[PDB]
Amino acid sequence: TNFNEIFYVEPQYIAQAIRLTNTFQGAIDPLTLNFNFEKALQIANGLPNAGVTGTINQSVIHQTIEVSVMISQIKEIIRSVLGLVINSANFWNSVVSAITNTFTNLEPQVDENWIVWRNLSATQTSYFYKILFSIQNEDTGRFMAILPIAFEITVDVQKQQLLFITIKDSARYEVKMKALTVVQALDS
Repeated sequence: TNFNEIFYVEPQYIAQAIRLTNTFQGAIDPLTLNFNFEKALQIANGLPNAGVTGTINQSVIHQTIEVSVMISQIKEIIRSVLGLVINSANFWNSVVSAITNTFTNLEPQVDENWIVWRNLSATQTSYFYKILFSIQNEDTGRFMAILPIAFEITVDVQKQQLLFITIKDSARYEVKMKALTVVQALDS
């Protein structure tokens, strides 16, 4: 499992979520453990009864920014990439918690499979961070939505300090985002 998996589905649909999450493991490079956008799109293309409702594959932050402001920006990007309107405050809570844990609370996550440390110099830290949402509720109707998200994050903070960075801190971030939303007809 190379993704931080976040299931927001009814229990009766957990099977489908597991299947689709398993399927997207195939987009992980075996060596770098980066997320491969092209491969994720190939995988999406092969799925039955499915369509892609949004994608992104580009840099989304490249500046000095407060971590909270960055998180808010990425929430709005996720809103766009979803290509579905989910009204649930709790769903959006799940999303924002996951985005927050991409940049903060890194100390407890240091050895988790979903984070990949790369450059760890005196002047810079870079890492990959991967999240996978499965989503099914009233606003997905007859469908489940699957949203794999990978970030490539470079920040001008040395690792030891980054492990304790908070939403109120600022630093110079370079963040590349690769994501797609695929919807598949529910599971009978």
